[PDB]
Amino acid sequence: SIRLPAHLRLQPIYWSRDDVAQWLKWAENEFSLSPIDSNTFEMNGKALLLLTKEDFRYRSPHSGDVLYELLQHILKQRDLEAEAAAAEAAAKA
Amino acid sequence: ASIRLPAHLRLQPIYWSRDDVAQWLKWAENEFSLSPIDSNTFEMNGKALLLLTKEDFRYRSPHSGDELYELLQHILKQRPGGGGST
Amino acid sequence: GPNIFEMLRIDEGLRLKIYKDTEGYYTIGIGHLLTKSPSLNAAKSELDKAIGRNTNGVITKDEAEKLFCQDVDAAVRGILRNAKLKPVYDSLDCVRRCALINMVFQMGETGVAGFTNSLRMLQQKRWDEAAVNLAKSRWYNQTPNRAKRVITTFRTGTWDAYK
Ligand SMILES: [N+]
Repeated sequence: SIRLPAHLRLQPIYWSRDDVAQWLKWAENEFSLSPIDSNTFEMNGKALLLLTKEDFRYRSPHSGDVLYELLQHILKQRDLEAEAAAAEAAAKA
Repeated sequence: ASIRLPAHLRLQPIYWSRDDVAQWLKWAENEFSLSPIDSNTFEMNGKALLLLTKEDFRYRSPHSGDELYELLQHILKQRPGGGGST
Repeated sequence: GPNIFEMLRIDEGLRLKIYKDTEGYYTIGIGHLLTKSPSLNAAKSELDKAIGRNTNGVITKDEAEKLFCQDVDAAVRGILRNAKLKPVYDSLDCVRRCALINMVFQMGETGVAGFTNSLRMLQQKRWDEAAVNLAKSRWYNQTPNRAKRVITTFRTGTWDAYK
């Protein structure tokens, strides 16, 4: 299972630049990746989401694909939570 | 067959350290007569390894990547059950 | 929902532009009149005073909601000002309060107050008897569509006739 730090459990589009940086530090240790420099992703989450897998690979040759697929997994689980809260809000109202 | 299974690694890749991933590649190369795989092709643990797509395996290992992916899937099929990755 | 807005969105309906109801007079939003002059000349002028701005309308979806809510407020004030209606209304819970407002939107404060027997039966927590009573009225005959749901709401005390 993937358990994010509780402060990062928001949809990545709302991630600050700092949130992005904390995501990388967490991912590095969680996935035993080669050290990721702090300034490889100088952007907020809504910028991060515009990047392609190729972009991740150019920025992080060692871990880019892992970081990209991690993001896809995060996006997926948030999307599910969004439609679980959506179906229930319509169920009450 | 089938078996096709590492003897000194856990059969649950989610527990594999970065070192365990390197030994799995080393075992794989020998067991399957593959072209030599550089140890630093998957600088990551088993959790990270399970996030990669077949395409990502191929990018990291043009000669053996698809083989290694299907090998990883084979290991997950037997034994049960998860994980993975939620 | 279900709520008070949904009730009259089904019964009296929300239409946008100016339309004519089941009678002939002009109605905008949800059952708002309009409209003392026999033409679309002064039904076009009193709306400038009502909305706060101008022209024709054609009004926005949200302005009609405000318009509706101001009229619900007008209904409630009229009910509480009425000596024959207030004592009935004050004993009712909010689900059944909506039903009495529903009736006022249609036939008006003074029209509803004529249902003496049915109002007293609603006051004394006597739901089914008022439900059989209201069913045998002139209002029930004209539109059995709207009436069945208002009655069901009075009896059960729930929004079921809309869910
Ligand atoms: N994988």
